[PDB]
Amino acid sequence: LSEYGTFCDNINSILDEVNGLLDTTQLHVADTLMQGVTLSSNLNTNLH
Amino acid sequence: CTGGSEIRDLLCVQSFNGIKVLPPILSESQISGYTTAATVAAMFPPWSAAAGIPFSLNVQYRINGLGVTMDVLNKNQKLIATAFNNALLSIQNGFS
Amino acid sequence: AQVQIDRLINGRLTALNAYVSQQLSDISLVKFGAALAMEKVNECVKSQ
Amino acid sequence: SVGGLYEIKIPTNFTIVGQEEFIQTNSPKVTIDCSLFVCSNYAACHDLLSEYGTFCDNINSILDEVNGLLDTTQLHVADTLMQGVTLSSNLNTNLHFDVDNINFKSLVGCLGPHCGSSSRSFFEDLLFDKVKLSDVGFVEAYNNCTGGSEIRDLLCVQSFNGIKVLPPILSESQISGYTTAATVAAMFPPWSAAAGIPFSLNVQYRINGLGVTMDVLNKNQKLIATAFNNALLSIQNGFSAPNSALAKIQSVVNSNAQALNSLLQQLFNKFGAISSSLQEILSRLDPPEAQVQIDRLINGRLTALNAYVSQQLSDISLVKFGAALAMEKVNECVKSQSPRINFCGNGNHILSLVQNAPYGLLFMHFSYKPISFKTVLVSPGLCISGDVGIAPKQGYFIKHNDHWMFTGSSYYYPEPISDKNVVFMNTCSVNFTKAPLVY
Amino acid sequence: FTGYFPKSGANFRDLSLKGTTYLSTLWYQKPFLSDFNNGIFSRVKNTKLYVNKTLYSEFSTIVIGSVFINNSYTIVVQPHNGVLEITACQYTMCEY
Amino acid sequence: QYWVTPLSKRQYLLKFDNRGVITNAVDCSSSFFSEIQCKTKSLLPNTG
Amino acid sequence: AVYYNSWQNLLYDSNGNIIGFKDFVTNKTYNIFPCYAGRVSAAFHQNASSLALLYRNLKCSYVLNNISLTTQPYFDSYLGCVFNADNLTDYSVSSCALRMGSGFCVDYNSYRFVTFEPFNVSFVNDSIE
Ligand SMILES: CC(=O)N[C@H]1[C@H]([C@H](O)[C@H](O)COC(C)=O)O[C@@](O[C@H](CO)[C@@H](O)[C@@H]2O[C@@](O)(C(=O)O)C[C@H](O)[C@H]2NC(C)=O)(C(=O)O)C[C@@H]1O
Ligand SMILES: *[C@@H]1O[C@H](CO)[C@@H](O[C@@H]2O[C@H](CO)[C@@H](O)[C@H](O)[C@H]2NC(C)=O)[C@H](O)[C@H]1NC(C)=O
Ligand SMILES: *[C@@H]1O[C@H](CO)[C@@H](O[C@@H]2O[C@H](CO)[C@@H](O)[C@H](O)[C@H]2NC(C)=O)[C@H](O)[C@H]1NC(C)=O
Ligand SMILES: *[C@@H]1O[C@H](CO)[C@@H](O[C@@H]2O[C@H](CO)[C@@H](O)[C@H](O)[C@H]2NC(C)=O)[C@H](O)[C@H]1NC(C)=O
Ligand SMILES: *[C@@H]1O[C@H](CO)[C@@H](O)[C@H](O)[C@H]1NC(C)=O
Ligand SMILES: *[C@@H]1O[C@H](CO)[C@@H](O)[C@H](O)[C@H]1NC(C)=O
Ligand SMILES: *[C@@H]1O[C@H](CO)[C@@H](O)[C@H](O)[C@H]1NC(C)=O
Repeated sequence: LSEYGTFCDNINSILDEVNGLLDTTQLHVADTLMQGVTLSSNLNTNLH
Repeated sequence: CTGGSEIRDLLCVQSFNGIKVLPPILSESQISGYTTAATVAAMFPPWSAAAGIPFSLNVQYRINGLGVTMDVLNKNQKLIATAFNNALLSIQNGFS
Repeated sequence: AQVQIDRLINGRLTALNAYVSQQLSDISLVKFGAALAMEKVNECVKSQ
Repeated sequence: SVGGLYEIKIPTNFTIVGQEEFIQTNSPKVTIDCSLFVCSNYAACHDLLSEYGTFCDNINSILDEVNGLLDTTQLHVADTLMQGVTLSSNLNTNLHFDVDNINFKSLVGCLGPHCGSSSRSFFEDLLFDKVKLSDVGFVEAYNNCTGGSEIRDLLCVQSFNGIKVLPPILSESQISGYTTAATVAAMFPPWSAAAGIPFSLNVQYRINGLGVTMDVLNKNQKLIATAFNNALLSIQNGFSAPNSALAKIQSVVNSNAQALNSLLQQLFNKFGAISSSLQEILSRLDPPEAQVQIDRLINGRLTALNAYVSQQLSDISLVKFGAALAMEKVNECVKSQSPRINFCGNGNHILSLVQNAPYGLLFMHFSYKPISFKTVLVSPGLCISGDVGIAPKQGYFIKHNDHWMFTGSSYYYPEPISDKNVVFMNTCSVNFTKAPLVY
Repeated sequence: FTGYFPKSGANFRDLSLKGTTYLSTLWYQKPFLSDFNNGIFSRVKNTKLYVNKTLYSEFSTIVIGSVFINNSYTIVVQPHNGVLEITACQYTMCEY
Repeated sequence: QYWVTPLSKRQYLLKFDNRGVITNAVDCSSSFFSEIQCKTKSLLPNTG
Repeated sequence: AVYYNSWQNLLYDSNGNIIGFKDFVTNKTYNIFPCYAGRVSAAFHQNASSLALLYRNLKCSYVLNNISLTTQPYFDSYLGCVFNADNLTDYSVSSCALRMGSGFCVDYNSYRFVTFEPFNVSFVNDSIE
């Protein structure tokens, strides 16, 4: 397999780029959800 | 995967063969916190996700924009709120 | 044994190439879907 | 709510902030000579490769369809930039720098074909000189392969192995000319890309649409124009430091260079053969076994090309999505202001401008940014006279000088309640504050 | 590149032994008499001495072999003030 | 001083300068950091 | 070159290819460059009896002195040497079936090397101020 060349390096690189795209996408979704959100410090889960 | 359980999880067999699923950079708990923040941003001041007005008024103005008079709409506010929370309960019970 | 192992290496490397190609296509579909979800958040949840 | 009033932080002062956004609309047009890549000059390899049938014809066909699709995409982006643009023939950028105290000199290159390739703006020049491998960069790099230079450029090694990047059908100078025409089409009559009105008035109407009274806008026109040109300068100076858009453009170039380098490196893989060199195999083995070794190299190199073609098809689909989004942003943020909240960048979007960028377009989103805030008690509605309900338009009802008045939601400026800033209702809703003495 | 290289992080052993008159029999046993295996890498200090201000180069001589008997070749690398004399001969190696 | 260490068939990342002198080297299987250096073919790998 | 020691006579790249050598007999050093390889971009029109050839990123002197001598007329364009096409970059066309790249087109009536301008500004003579 080492004599085959850079086949495994290419497979790892494509999967790493794909996973980097998913991570960047998840950050963009989270940024979109949190964009412009302003909350009061007086908010409580138990009473409101 | 390192436990002594007789039931061999197929995910453990895949991981020992180099196939593994890594967790996302943001946990689903963090995304749930973000959706919770985006949801409460519509019900309380300053209504940062509801056009800067109370949620019931946003519902009333949105229904009025479809061609519904403000008279029946603000006289039936409790019927509209009950219809709205019944629709939400119908969505929740639809997962069963 | 090298001949037998080379046949297995070719089969397993072809398997990884096929899986990687499928994964690239699927992540493109997920990116399109995530852009749609962000657009729906912006144009249906934060505003109408 | 105390009584019928809530506490809200309403802005008392504001500024204009500029935000960049690079959207990739193009990709380097990579062309592979499958015959020259797989077999170089060696007749013994070409004879074997011919037995695989139409493999290289299929690779060439898929890359040609992908490159034709990139060309079609670039034509559609240019058509979108030039759609509806009408300019005065008396217009001359060498004298018409700025209008209404807003300086567009850095966003405008020379207008008309008599200036040649000089239609690139100062802003676009500053963006293009930071990227070496543009369309002109690739043309210059490939021009230097036969210039007798002792330097072994990796692009020259790739081209001699059949991997070369062709220039796009429209030069980046033409696209900069189109972005320049689209930019000047918003500052001068007939304002064909600014809703047919002066640019300062369009900015003022856009800021007023966010809930800001016209009085503060038309008395602070100089402050708004200076804030706008300072936002423009902040965008320009942002490229001299680590920037997300400049890094995104360089990532496009680096991803292409990495893919081309990986494809070239596949020529040095042995694929289980005695050597990765066809010359070494042919200088060591007789035809019956040389054929066995060359077949392994052909199989490995054809597998590598198939994997590269599949990856290129996926990447070009992502570029099509990016170009469709860029055309939509040109149409709905530059030529007009569509009623979509976070489509044209984050925050209170006022207006957007476009500039050419290597393999894409740079969008410049100008937003209304509050500087200072005031906590005030507001009422979302009032019950007046004969129980008639009134709701504020893009604002709130407040108590100022112990009287009910209206203020915009994006700027604190109390003004008297009138039909101009009110939605009337024949019956007031419950919980609307009772104000029987109003109007 | 793949070649005959030292293991990074392993320990060098200073096998140089300096004496004046007496020689210890323990100096000619393990661990000083070491196994060659694939090979060895040596870092040797050039002990630069001075006689009437004139510089002289001195360092330990290394022998490589098997049984060290005159029916087998022994490699010897010995320095002579700037001349590295290398021989491989069927030497009658001494006990000490 | 005569320091000795055993030799073995090992893969090394050898760095040559502009005058052909080996200035630095990495034993690829010696440690995890050496494995990263050999994988990236760089003395100082990028942060990641 | 000065990097060859007494025991060295061959220069190699990172990929194991020979790229230079010091001759054993004359001690003279040479750099090895691969012989030029490339493609010809040929523009063809169904109504024409010939081809307009573009030797991409090559000068006409290099094509004539190191690839092949031809009887066809030629000139050095921005994209490389162009054969059998009249240099008319001042002229422009809104439609182009033979797109060479970088805003250049090949137009047939003989072939003409002409700029490609698919989009133009609708101009008006109205006042600017
Ligand atoms: C491997 C080792 O242990 N090597 C050391 C060596 C031995 O331990 C010592 O030889 C033991 O004996 C054995 C081998 O059986 O000791 C050395 O140091 C000596 C003192 O230990 C040194 O000062 C000598 O002291 C004298 O009293 C004497 O004869 O030993 C007088 C002599 O004139 C003088 N030599 C001079 C001036 O160099 C040495 O050299 O020999 C330094 C070496 O690094
Ligand atoms: C109103 O019109 C005047 C021209 O009559 C404009 O004043 C010019 O503004 C430009 C741009 O800042 C300056 O370069 C000129 O020097 C000004 N000329 C004069 C005579 O003052 C003014 O900008 C216009 N104001 C608005 C908001 O439209
Ligand atoms: C080529 O270079 C070699 C090495 O520098 C030269 O060989 C040396 O020549 C001198 C003078 O004849 C001898 O004293 C040395 O012993 C030679 N060998 C070495 C390794 O230094 C050689 O003369 C040069 N020229 C030719 C024509 O071979
Ligand atoms: C190909 O033809 C073009 C036509 O424009 C030549 O461009 C010349 O450019 C200079 C500088 O702008 C002008 O002064 C000339 O008037 C242009 N020439 C003509 C004929 O008008 C270009 O030089 C030609 N190139 C070759 C190698 O023939
Ligand atoms: C608004 O902010 C700017 C910058 O701090 C300042 O120059 C200006 O005077 C402020 N205006 C008001 C009304 O506070
Ligand atoms: C091309 O070569 C010339 C002369 O060596 C050099 O000045 C120029 O910068 C080079 N350009 C590129 C892109 O290699
Ligand atoms: C090409 O030939 C056809 C058929 O004679 C004709 O319709 C067409 O106009 C010609 N076009 C050119 C550019 O010669």
